[PDB]
Amino acid sequence: NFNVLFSTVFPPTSFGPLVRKIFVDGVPFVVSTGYHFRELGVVHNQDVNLHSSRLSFKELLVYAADPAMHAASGNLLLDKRTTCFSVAALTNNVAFQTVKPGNFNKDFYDFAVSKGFFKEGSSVELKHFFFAQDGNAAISDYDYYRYNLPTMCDIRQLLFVVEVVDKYFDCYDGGCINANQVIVNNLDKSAGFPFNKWGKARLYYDSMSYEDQDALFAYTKRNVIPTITQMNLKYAISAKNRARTVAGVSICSTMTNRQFHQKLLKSIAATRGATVVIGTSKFYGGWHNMLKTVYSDVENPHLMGWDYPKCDRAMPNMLRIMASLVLARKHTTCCSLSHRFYRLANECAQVLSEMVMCGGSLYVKPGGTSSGDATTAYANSVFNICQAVTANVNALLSTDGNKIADKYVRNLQHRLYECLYRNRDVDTDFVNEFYAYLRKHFSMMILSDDAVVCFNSTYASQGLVASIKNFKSVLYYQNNVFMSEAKCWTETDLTKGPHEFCSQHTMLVKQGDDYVYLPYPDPSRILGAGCFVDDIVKTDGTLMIERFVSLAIDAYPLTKHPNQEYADVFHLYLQYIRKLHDELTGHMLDMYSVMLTNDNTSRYWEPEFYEAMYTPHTVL
Amino acid sequence: FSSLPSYAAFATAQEAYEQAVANGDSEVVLKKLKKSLNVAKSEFDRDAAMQRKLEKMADQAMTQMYKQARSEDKRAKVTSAMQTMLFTMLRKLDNDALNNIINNARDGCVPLNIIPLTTAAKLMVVIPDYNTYKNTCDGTTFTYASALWEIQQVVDADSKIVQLSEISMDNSPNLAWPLIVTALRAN
Amino acid sequence: AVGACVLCNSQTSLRCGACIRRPFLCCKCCYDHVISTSHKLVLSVNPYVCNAPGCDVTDVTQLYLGGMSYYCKSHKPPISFPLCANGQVFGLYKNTCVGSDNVTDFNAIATCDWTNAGDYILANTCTERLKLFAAETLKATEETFKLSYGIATVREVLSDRELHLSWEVGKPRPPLNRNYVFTGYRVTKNSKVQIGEYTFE
Amino acid sequence: AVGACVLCNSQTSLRCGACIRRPFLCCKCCYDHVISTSHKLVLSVNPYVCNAPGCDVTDVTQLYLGGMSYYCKSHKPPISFPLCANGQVFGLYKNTCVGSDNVTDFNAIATCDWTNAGDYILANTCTERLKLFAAETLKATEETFKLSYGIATVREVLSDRELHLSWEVGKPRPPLNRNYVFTGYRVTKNSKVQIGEYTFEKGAVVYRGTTTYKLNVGDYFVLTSHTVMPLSAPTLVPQEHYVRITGLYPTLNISDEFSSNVANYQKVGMQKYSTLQGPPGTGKSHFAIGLALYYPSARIVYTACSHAAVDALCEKALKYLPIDKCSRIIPAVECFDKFKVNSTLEQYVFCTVNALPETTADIVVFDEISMATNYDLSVVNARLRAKHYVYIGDPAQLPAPRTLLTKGTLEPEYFNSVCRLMKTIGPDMFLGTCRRCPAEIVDTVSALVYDNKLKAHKDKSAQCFKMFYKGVITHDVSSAINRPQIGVVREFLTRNPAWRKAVFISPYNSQNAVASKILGLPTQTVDSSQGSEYDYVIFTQTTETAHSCNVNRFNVAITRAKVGILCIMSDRDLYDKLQFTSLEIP
RNA sequence: GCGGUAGUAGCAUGCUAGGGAGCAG
RNA sequence: UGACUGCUCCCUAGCAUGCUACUACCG
Ligand SMILES: [Zn+2]
Ligand SMILES: [Zn+2]
Ligand SMILES: [Zn+2]
Ligand SMILES: [Zn+2]
Ligand SMILES: [Zn+2]
Ligand SMILES: [Zn+2]
Ligand SMILES: [Zn+2]
Repeated sequence: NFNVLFSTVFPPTSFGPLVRKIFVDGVPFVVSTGYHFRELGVVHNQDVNLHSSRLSFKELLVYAADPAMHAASGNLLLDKRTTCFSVAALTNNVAFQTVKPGNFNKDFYDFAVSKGFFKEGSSVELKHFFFAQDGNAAISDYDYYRYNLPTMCDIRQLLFVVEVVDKYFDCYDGGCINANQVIVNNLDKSAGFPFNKWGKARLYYDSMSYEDQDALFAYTKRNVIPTITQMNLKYAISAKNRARTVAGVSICSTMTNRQFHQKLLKSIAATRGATVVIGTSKFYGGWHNMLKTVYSDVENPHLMGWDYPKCDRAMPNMLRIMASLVLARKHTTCCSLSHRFYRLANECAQVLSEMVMCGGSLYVKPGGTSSGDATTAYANSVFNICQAVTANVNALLSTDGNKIADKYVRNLQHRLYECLYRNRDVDTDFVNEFYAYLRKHFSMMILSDDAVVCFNSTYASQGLVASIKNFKSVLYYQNNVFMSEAKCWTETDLTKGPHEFCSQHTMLVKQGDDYVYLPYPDPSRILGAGCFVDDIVKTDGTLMIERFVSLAIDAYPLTKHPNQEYADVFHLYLQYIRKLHDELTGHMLDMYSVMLTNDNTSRYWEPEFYEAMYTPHTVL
Repeated sequence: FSSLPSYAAFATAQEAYEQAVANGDSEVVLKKLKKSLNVAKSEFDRDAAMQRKLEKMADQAMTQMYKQARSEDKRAKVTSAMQTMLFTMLRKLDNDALNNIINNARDGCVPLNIIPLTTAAKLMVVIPDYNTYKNTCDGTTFTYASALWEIQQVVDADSKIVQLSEISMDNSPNLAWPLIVTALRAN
Repeated sequence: AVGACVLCNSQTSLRCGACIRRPFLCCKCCYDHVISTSHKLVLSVNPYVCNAPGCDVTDVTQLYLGGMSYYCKSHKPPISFPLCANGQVFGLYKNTCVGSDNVTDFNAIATCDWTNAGDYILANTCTERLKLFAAETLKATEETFKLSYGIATVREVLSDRELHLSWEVGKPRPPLNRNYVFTGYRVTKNSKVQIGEYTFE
Repeated sequence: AVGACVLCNSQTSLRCGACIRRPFLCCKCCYDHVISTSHKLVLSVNPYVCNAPGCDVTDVTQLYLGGMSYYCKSHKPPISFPLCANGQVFGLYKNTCVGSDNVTDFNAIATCDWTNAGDYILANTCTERLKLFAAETLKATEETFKLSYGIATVREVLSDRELHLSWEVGKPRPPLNRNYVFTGYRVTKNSKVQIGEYTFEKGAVVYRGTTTYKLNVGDYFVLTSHTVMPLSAPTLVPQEHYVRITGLYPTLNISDEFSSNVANYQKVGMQKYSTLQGPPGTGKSHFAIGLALYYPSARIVYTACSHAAVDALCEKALKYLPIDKCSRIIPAVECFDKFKVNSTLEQYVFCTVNALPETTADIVVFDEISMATNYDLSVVNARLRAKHYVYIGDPAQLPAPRTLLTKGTLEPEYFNSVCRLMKTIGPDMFLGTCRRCPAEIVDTVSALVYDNKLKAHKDKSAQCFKMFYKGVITHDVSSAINRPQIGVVREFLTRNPAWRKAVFISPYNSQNAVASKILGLPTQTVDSSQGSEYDYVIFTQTTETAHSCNVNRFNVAITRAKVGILCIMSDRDLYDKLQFTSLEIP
């Protein structure tokens, strides 16, 4: 906290990797043997050898991921398009990347029009398209890191909020695992910066044996390895016309972050009935179970949801450090005290402030999160819980204590002030008491910066529980953003669920004998997915009929909506599926002579196959 | 599947038993036929099953070892490629200015952000518009980072040569404006 | 992919693996192409070959169509039906095929080295499209037997119209007049560079 | 892990584990080699050893395959499968083998521990890849033998031409002269530091090296054993006499360096190789120099076998050929750096086979064939792939330092493949012109091996002397001494005034060191001392045993001196063959 | 007379592996 | 040029378990 304030005086060219000259068989290299953080000060590597013989495979991998050689063997660059610090240009040309439009499925559009759709004055219309971008879009989108400013925190209050958050994250287990227990899916994805010139992640997960991976992972508990992050543009459907960009982290960072965090990440995504709902599905009655869990037994229930403007471009560094420290608290037996600090330093040097490669040039990332590391959603959930806790603390500590009728709450406020500003060490009994109070009067359900809260209403009116205004104030003074209350909702009737959670609305329908909650999407999104595609994937439905089956699975609960076009969407999808099947069979029987059969294929255009996906009895 | 060790015995016993049956002998020879053929087929059963299990096991082993060999070959070639890339990028370090600024350090360590700033030979500037251009690289030589640079070439967003005589205020709206200026360190 | 075999009037996706122009032959037509001569390899939308890693079978007469793939004889998962069976080869248009009465058109003129007079004799005893196949195969054989001789080059130069010339490794030299234009290319280090048009007599 | 087997050239994945060089063996070849020989270890992509925990068996005929690992009789699962069966080991490409019948000779090559003459007989009597494998394993065993020696513990130095140096405990004194190079590396605190390329004189330690270092503490003198790389090219390429002179350009004029050099070119321009069959000082030097300017537009390579024999390699090249046309290749030991190092484009490169800048040519010259093995021929054929080349050297010279053989001497037919290639079918070239030499060597080596194709060019005044003295031999250490040399040098310089400035051939280098300590004569090496001979030399007794005197060590020693060649009859020499003047000692 | 065992065929259930596709943060 | 997670549908291959069936051996 003090280093953050003091680092704003010193010049910005004295931060980052520290390099020196080493000799390998009489030839000189330039490698990084330390780091200078704005928050953590000066860090020196522990195992550095100047004179050495011919190097091995993992040394080649480490030296090929360091930005030192790439920056030192490049040209100077002065870029006036952005205000962020610039390092070097790797080539003699600047690359401009564009985004192409979508492909039009005319047959589906004609079929939909021939059934009374897209008429004037209708309540269902297309507002999801593929937007195109011009040459200078990647740099324009990268220039949004100017909203990240150095922020000092109230340390005596953060040191209590972190205890409450750790109480929230208490029902799991974690630790370190060996290289043979790591689970990777889709090994056919990109590998990072230097490495995408020779293969995908399969090449590097096959060429490296198990003890090589173990030695590489054990190397990062005594040294710091800075890497390079590549920025890519997305090609997907959306409702707004701004460019979207994701970050591609290097393989040397992901390979070790998996071994560090995967056990805890898998343990979190396997628990039901907790605050974090990552891993729970919405089919087979999952949505109803989540909604019933979040309602708990609150006394005067209302519902509330909020929004984070520029969530990843504006999150201060201190909260990211806090999230990493909270996640790394499960290593009390497998790791020492220096190993944990060096792991934290490696994480900070790789995914918090490092060189990014936009276009064909190297830039310096000021701060924030790089969406695309191995621990994105869980860290976002920790950050969301931290913000909710500090909002509750600020709401309770800023109330006239002479007007609180209940004496228990008055004593709680007195003890809260004493534990914040008059106590130096942790007091577990009051932490447990405050955690119980929060869980009784303020219930949460969190999924990576999306949240729904069921709170006591009279307590919030009297000021003993956080409100929207408290969230606005906390965001203003701790996140450097303004949160307009036009993107937040409030629901005073519990028979209708949250107004929006994970882009889905909620309706209470009668199925069987009882009443359950079902989610339904926006009809415009489903129709836009039907009509606008990437080529070959559609514009010929017979080649892929399984797209429309999934799209009709997503659009089933629209048949219980009081509005009439909403069910017509599902019926139109069923008729299109039947038409595509008939087209395929006849269109194949005609020129060729192969005769097709309709055995157990009619199930796809009858509603009973889709009705079974929302009825509790987990058949897969 | 036809020349198994027990096949000869099984077939010979079957042929002899069926010849005895075709001889129309008493029921005792028929009972002996049935017992002998039953035990013969029973003993042929495992000899026909175990061999088929073993062949599939051997085939799986062969496939796994082949894929291991392919993985090793790929590892060797990627190692060669990485070594070549490193030794190729080594040859542009300008080993006199770099040595001159390394020796001035009190322990050999220097920040990475000041190596291109003090040892690079070429500079690239990207200019949004003309107002920014006339404040940064006006003329033929300009000063930046406490050094003197002289212009060598100017191209546009389409990578076509542009002469400085036509970068003016009147002619500004006729150029693909993300201009890139290349200069060399003077003296 | 989908071309046309016309003597049997059969759209096809098959083609002979080892032949002149990758010619197109229907199921029965590829069959009597592969039994009247020796052409034991075919090409379809995908090539027929065992798909287990490390396996190698050029022949098609013993491959099987397995689990959305092809497997073989020496390395045999035989839960399938054979590819080559019942007077036909497996592919599309396996039902709408006719066959050929004159079995040895390809077996006669596509099986010799395309230099005897019999080639042209049969080409004139053909139809319009059959003789089109003939003419295209004559152009193909012209080029494919022209690409079997040397490349002239001047390494030290002399006065124009009187130079020195070394040629190639072991290959023979074609006829001598200006029939063959010596219009090659120049190499600086990896690329091709403006040379012009020449002729050596 | 995948390649061709040394006999069938078929694809395999099996490596024999009981052969020091780990050759690639075919599956049928693997079975034949493992059955008829106690070579019971086979390596694959994974080793063929029992993986049962706590177990240790390294056979191949004993293991059973089960599950995914390999198991033995004591741990075979119910689902087991023997690896060694059907006379064919289990490995990749098992169905695409052909086998071979040349397994007995391959077994003999593998099993031969290199003891007797038959070792080299069968080394030179086999097919090509077996020749390559035999040469590789011969150099491997000799380098292992010489690395099985101690480290020279040194902590101080007296002065120049003096040294105190100690070997290890249980290790004997290594061989003496530069034939076994002494190149060591000391340590200061953390790594190794340079010492110098040296050689020792006696046991007083004079320095016959070419540098002087601040030698004292922590010094480690060692005969550096080097890892041997595998061969690529065969020992020789079969020649075919051309009709076109491709690339070769006989100039309009005649660069008349030598007269018969025109015929030289005439028959070396068509066949894929040749050889300069040169008696000492008989055009063995500058015929290539004449070829340099008669064929000036031809890429010409020059090489030898040792860094010592570069005299004629380097002198006349700069002396008469143009300055720029020459080029120098030297690792950086101490040798002639007269031409330009670090230059890839040139037409006349002069070096040794130690290290060259990888390129191909069309003309090469290669010196010192007598002490050249098939390994050196293969490496020069691999590094340089030319159109024609000449191997300078003569069978009437010394063998390579093949200290491995002790029973039978290695004769001309056993030098290398080429050295008998020109012995059976005849030499590519045969000269008969001695540049500067009386007819003593003419008579001697023409009656012995030259077959009298060269005759008297300079007159025979019979000033050379050979006496009736015999001598007495005594062994002490791996070098011996001679009392009828300690007394005999004086007894032979008693009154004859002509051989006081003669050169001392050294069958025993320690004896030459003692002679230098007592009376004083220059030390003259035997093997690597051709062309360094002066005008006047003494052939001394120095030995009677089978160390040096059967035929081919004195064929060049008789040519060291020109007029006054004192070659006394020492032992069972060629006494009753010629006429020689004699003076009887008092 | 009943049970056990050994192969063979059809059917059902849950995992692992491979491929194609959909949604969400 | 194509990031990190979560859930779901379809197709094929293998393994394990269970149900039924057909022969044969044994008591
Ligand atoms: Zn740990
Ligand atoms: Zn054909
Ligand atoms: Zn046909
Ligand atoms: Zn196969
Ligand atoms: Zn062996
Ligand atoms: Zn073999
Ligand atoms: Zn064992």
